[PDB]
Parts: sequence; structure tokens; C-alpha cells
Amino acid sequence: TPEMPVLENRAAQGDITAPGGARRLTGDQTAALRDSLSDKPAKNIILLIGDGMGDSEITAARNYAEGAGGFFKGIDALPLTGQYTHYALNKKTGKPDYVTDSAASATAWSTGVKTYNGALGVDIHEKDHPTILEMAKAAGLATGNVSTAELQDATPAALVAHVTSRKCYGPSATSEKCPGNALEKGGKGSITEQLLNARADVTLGGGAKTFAETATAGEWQGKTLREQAQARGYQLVSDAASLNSVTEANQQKPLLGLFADGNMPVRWLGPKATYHGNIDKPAVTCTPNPQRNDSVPTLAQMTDKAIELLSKNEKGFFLQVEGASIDKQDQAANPCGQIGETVDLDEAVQRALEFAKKEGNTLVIVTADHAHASQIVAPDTKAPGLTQALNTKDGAVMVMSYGNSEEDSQEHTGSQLRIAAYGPHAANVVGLTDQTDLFYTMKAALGLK
Amino acid sequence: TPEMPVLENRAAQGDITAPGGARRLTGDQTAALRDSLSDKPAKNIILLIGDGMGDSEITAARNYAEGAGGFFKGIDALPLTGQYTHYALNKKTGKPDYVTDSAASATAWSTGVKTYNGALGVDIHEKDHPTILEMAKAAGLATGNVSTAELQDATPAALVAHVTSRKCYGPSATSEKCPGNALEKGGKGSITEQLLNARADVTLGGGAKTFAETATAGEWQGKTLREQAQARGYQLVSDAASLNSVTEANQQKPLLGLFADGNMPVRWLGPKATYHGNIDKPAVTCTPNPQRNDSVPTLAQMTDKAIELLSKNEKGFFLQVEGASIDKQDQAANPCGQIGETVDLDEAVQRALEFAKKEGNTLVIVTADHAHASQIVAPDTKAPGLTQALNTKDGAVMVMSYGNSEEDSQEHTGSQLRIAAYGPHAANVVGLTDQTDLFYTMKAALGLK
Ligand SMILES: [Mg+2]
Ligand SMILES: [Mg+2]
Ligand SMILES: [Zn+2]
Ligand SMILES: [Zn+2]
Ligand SMILES: [Zn+2]
Ligand SMILES: [Zn+2]
Repeated sequence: TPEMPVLENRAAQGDITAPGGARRLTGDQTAALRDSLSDKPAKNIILLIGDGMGDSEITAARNYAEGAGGFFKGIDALPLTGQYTHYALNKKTGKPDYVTDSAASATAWSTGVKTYNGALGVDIHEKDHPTILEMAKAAGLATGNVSTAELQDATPAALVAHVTSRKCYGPSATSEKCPGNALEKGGKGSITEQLLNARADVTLGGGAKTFAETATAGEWQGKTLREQAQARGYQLVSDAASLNSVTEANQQKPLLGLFADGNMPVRWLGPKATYHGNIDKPAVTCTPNPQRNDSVPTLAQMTDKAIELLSKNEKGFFLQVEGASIDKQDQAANPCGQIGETVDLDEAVQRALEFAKKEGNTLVIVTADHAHASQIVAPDTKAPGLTQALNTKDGAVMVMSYGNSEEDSQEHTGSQLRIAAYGPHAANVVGLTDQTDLFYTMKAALGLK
Repeated sequence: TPEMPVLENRAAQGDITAPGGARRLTGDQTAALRDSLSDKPAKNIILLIGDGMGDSEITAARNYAEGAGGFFKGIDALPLTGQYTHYALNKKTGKPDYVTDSAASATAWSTGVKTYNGALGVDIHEKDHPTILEMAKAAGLATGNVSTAELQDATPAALVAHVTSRKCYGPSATSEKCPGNALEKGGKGSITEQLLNARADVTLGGGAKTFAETATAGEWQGKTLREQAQARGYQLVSDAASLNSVTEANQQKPLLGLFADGNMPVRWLGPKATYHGNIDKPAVTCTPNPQRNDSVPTLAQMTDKAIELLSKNEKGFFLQVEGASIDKQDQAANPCGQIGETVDLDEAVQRALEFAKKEGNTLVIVTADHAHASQIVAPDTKAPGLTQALNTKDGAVMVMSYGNSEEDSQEHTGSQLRIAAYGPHAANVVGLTDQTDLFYTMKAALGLK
């Protein structure tokens, strides 16, 4: 009988110093693999995104948190793996732009068309194109948009919004930065306002600050975005205790949890990498962030509730879970913050895999939007940028380096990265593919049309 | 009827600026993938190694040489893809050392045991472990070691030598650096001397300078290694014309092609990346190296002759082909040298695939020993290191950055990287695995004892 399996253990089998003791497999894969291939329809889809989580970011967090011959119960457990390209286009010339930002890349997987960096839901001609979420809804599936960033940030926003610039978070930014989108200029509106329009059953993340602006035009003009929200029938939740009370999230009782002003809190603290830090300074060991909270639902927590609330919908559902801050810490050149965010995501992947595993008609996908700056280097390295030596779980040190930007932020990079899936149609991620392929893969598995 | 396919075309299907025009797939993969799964015995094995070829290196060369939405006929054509870790061990503590060198990495895939950086065919206790090459010979299969580096370099040497240090190239380096291996101290010998002893049917590379040293002890002492070679029955070939004349390679007429003093010549010329090169200097366009030659066999040429010569062996064969200078140009901070060497290996993968495709019982594998330094960044980047702007195939510029070493050489890095295969047992690379797994995978597909 055909049951699709999760790689349960890819950890180094024994004594890493002894022959074959560092092997990760116990026997031939053929059958296991031939047992995880199915073309049946996907009833639901859970797309987990580690912002900036390339293979470097994955390897680095593993070494610290699980040891080199370790294994990530979530991230590393998806059996079907590939590599996908994420280049953008230069708005002016339609020619590839090798390093994408999180806006253009999101647009690609959510709409199938490529775009200029900074765009959301529009192509180089600034023409809207419907997002997979919008399509799930029209079809009648339940829909979830969950993140650890502000909900107006590129990754989550790209599901609900179509503006010419990611910066048009709300009423004012928009008027000035996206006039042709500005309500009063008769546009569809700012990102937050377009978010309120799209009505996803479950929307959870930070970014409450912006909801405190008021409309310049339209029916709810003169009153805040926070107001219109409840006035439009939204059920709002600010802490975890209340998040749990929620027993229904639907088109009449749609949930909107704003758990932080800007970005929800990072899991681990640690200092910034610094010029010659692996030599001048002593090895660091990450420290859990005391202010991350009992009142703040973890990502894992948000994902579980969402899958629970979205599972009651008979027809099936679409959920996009985003571990936001990996990218934000990485450009920040903070190993500890970076790593903490990846483990943090490992939990969300796990919750997701636990459900699909039983449900049986769930395609779970884990990937990133683009690659980033961090590199794992030798302990004795003399580098041009910011480095830092960390004490890993092996009790050996690891040196992380960020050296592609003299400015404040460490730069995104452009290499192809890991794309992994599990479930009906996961075959479609194996081998080399393009980020726009993800959109088409998700539309067919769902039979969306 | 069960025929295993090669991804024919994962090129951007259409107008990269139009909806779904940038997709790489044309339909559902499930069946193609089901069709490429087989646990039959591998009759032969071809192991293509891109030194330092991580995903960044792969993505970069494609962008330049094929276009962003391009597709590499060899490298990207392998249907089953995975990611594998290559950490080394600290000799002293047996703990993991996250950034491996080319010697310790090679040791792993060729013997199954982890080892300290700089080691070749011995573990941290310095005890020898038999290489996959030695076992293929012992079992009766034909065997080849083809590279574009010096045959005493780590990658090719790891197949036939067991020395406590990669530096013990020949008679004298060894005496002073691997005394316990030195012939006169009663050891097995230098790397070159051990190579002449292993006697693979076909060995082709550069590194002819070392063959001009003499033995200090032993039967052929006092005479050069070049001499010992022909006296030991090796048929030597120095150029491409004579390489071709060769209609036989076997244990009595074993082939030794030494095509260059040091490392054979690089495919393309271009200047070094430099501090603020993408701003200060103009975009670069690679130029083919006129000193490459009509007399110097390409890597694709060596591979073809080897498969040819090794196919005569009824029983099957083991061939390891190395695209050597990728890693060498990379640390050199030379985008063009780097990118050419990848292109160069793409042709060798294609020959391999062409054969494997028709023979029908060949497992083709393509991977790297470790990730490297180069990163693809934004054109406007201000970086601490060495950078350069290249005019790609798309007629748009791409910026390459190397910023993990102030020293002369850019450092290897440690994230997991692509591993891809084709053929019987190719399943065993899909997912996350360790480099030592490749050995056990190759062992079993060959049935090796
Ligand atoms: Mg994001
Ligand atoms: Mg090499
Ligand atoms: Zn991003
Ligand atoms: Zn970013
Ligand atoms: Zn190497
Ligand atoms: Zn190297």
C-alpha cells in the first residue's frame, strides 16, 4: 500500500571519525523515492519560505544547532530536492537582473510572471496579474498568509497586493510613491488597504504600526486601517492567548493577527560580525532573546493554528508560511540572529510535515526567495569584511563571514538554491527549475484554474 | 519499456518578460522521474568532479555563457539532484572542521572514511584505507583517472595515493614532508611513485614536471619517474595527436598522458577581479586562451578517449574525470578563468551523458568537492573585496565578488552543494547526504566487494 514517506533520519549514523560512520543513508533509496512519487491532486498546499535561506544559510544553522553530521527534522526531511533560479528583470530593458529582491522574487512564485525588483503583483509593464492566493479564493479553497515580518513586507504582501513599489505600505507612502495606485488617485490602494480587500481567511504576523493610518479616499476614508478592519468584519488578535481562543476563521469571521508593531521578535541574540572578529574577539554562543515572549506566538505556533483553522474548510486550502528574519539578520551580519531564525523555521516545517504526513493530500514545499551573503570559512581566515567565530554544537568553532558590501547591509546574492517538497506533485521541484515554475506547479497540484 | 531519460531541455521556454514564459518545465514531472529510478547494477561509473563548483559557480557560468534562462546541456541535464555536506575533521581532536580542502574531501568520496585536511587516503590515525579505484581494479574492472590539474594534485592523487600530506608530490617533497612514507625510510612512496604502482588502465592530466625526479631507493632508484614509467610498461603520450593513436589501454599497455608541466592551460583569458572593479573599471568580455592549443586535448577530448578505451573491458569500468582549474581560478579571483573551466566541464559531462545514455547501465555523477568563494552580486555593489563586471550572454552585466580573504587566495567555503546523477542507483544522491555516502553508493552500484 502506497504511503509517502518523510526522510526520518539523515543524521550521521555513527562515529564520524570511523569508516562510514559519517554516512547519512542506511541502505538503497530507490524504493523510498519510488514511493514518494504521485501525480494525484493536492488537496492543500503549505509553502514555507525562509527569506534569504540559501544552502549556505541552511548548512551554517545546522552546524551550529545540530552539529555537522546533524539533521533538521523539518528543513532536511523533505525527500524530493532540486535547485531553482530566481533572476529578475531590469524594468527598462526586459533583460535578466541576476540578483533579485524579495518583492520581484515573491511575485514570480505567486503569479508565474517575472518582474522588476521592487514590484509586487505587476509585471514590467506594471500590469496586475493574479496571485495564487487570489486564485485559491476564487476557487473556494481556504487561504492563509503567515509571516514573522510586517504583513506589508514583500513576501507576505506579494500574495494580496499589486503595487508598483514595495514601499507603498499604506495611505501616505503610497500617495507619494505609488500615485497610480493611490485610492484618491482612483487606484486600488496601498498594500495594507489591498490586504484588507483581499480577505484571506487567516492572516498572521507583525506590522500593526501601519494599520494605524487613515484612508484618504473610499468608503472608510477618514478612519484608520485598524478600524476599517474590524468594521469590515475582521476579527483581530494581538497576543497568543487570544490567537488560541479563535475557533473560526472564514470569509465572515476572517482572522487578522498583528503581533508586533514592526517585525515580530528574533529568537536569539548575539553580537554583530566585525572586521577580523574571528581573530580579535573570542568565540560567541547564542543567547535566547528574553523579549521574544510568552505572549508572542512562535512561528510554529502560528502555523499550527492556521493549519487547524484552515483544515475545517472541506474543499482544501492554501497556506504560505514565512520565516522572515533570516534575511533581515543576515544582511545585518548577525550570525546568531540569522541562525536562530532558521531553527525557528525548522519548527514550522515540522508542524507542517506532521499534518501533511497524516492528511495525505498535502504538498509541502520549503525554499527561499533568493540566496544571501553569509559564507562558512576556515577559523584562521583573514577577511575583507565582517566575520565572527561561533561555538557550534560539536564544541568546535565555526567562522561566518559577510563581505559583499561595505555599506550598512550585507547584499543578497544570486546563486540557485535548494527547493524541496513532499506530497502529490513534489516531483516537479526535482532538478533545475525556475521560481515561476513554482506557481504553475502549485496551480496544477491544486487543479486551480 | 523502461528507458531512463536525460532532462532534454530545462531552458526558459519563452519570453522571459511574459507570463510563464520563464518556466523551465512544460508539464508534470512525476512520470519522467518515476522512469529514471532503477536499482539494477551499474555496469560502469563516471564521476565528474568540478573542483570548487558549488551552486554559485554553476549559476554564474550559466548566466555568462548561456543566459539566465539558459540551460547547460551537460551540467544541468542530470535528472536526480541532491545536496551533500563535506566537512572535514580536526586531526588533533576528531571534531568536525567545517571547511574542507581538496585532499580530505576527495579522501572521503574515494574511501568512505572522513579525514583531516591535507590528508590523502588515510584517516586521522594515518592508517591507509583502500580507494574505490583500488577496489575496482581488484575486482577486475577497467579504471581511469582524468584531470586538468597535475596528476599529483589532491583530486586525482587521492585515487591512488596514501600519504600523510598532499604536498608529497614526489621523491624529495616526500622525504622531507612525509618521512613515514618516503621510500628510503621504507614507506610506500611519494604521490607520483604510488601512482605508478597503482597502475590504473588510463591516467591523463598535466604534472609532467614531477615525473622528472629520481627514486632514492627501490628497484628503479637512481632513474627518473618518467623512465621507471615506460620501463614499467606504461605507454606515454604527451600531445593530442598521439593520445588518439592509442587504441589500447590495459594492465600491460597502461596509458599515461602527461599533457603539460604543471596544470593544463585554462580555456578563457580575462583580468582579475579587483577592489571596486565593477565601479572603477568597464565590463569585461572573456576571450579564449590562444595558448590552449591544437596539440592539447580538451577535457571533453580526454574523457571521450577514456570511455572509448575503457569500454573495451567487458566487465565494466570506473572513471573519474576532474574539471580542475575552476577552483584554481576562483581563488585566483578570475571570473573568466573560472567560468571557462565550468563550460569546459559541461562538455565533458555531455560526452559522459551521451555514452551513458546509450550503453544503458552507467551511473553518471556530477558534483564538487566543496563550495568556493565567488558570489553573484548587484551591479552597483560597493564591496570590501575584489569584484568585476562581466557582459553576459543576455547582453546585461553581472557582477562577481570574492570577499572572504585579504590574503592572496580566496578561500574555499563550506555550504552543502549540488550533487546530481543519472542511471542505475542515481536515487541515492537525491536529498541530503554526506560525501562519504558517494563512496558507498558507488561501491554498491558497482557491486564492489
Ligand atoms: Mg520576507
Ligand atoms: Mg582538484
Ligand atoms: Zn528576500
Ligand atoms: Zn534581504
Ligand atoms: Zn578543491
Ligand atoms: Zn581550492
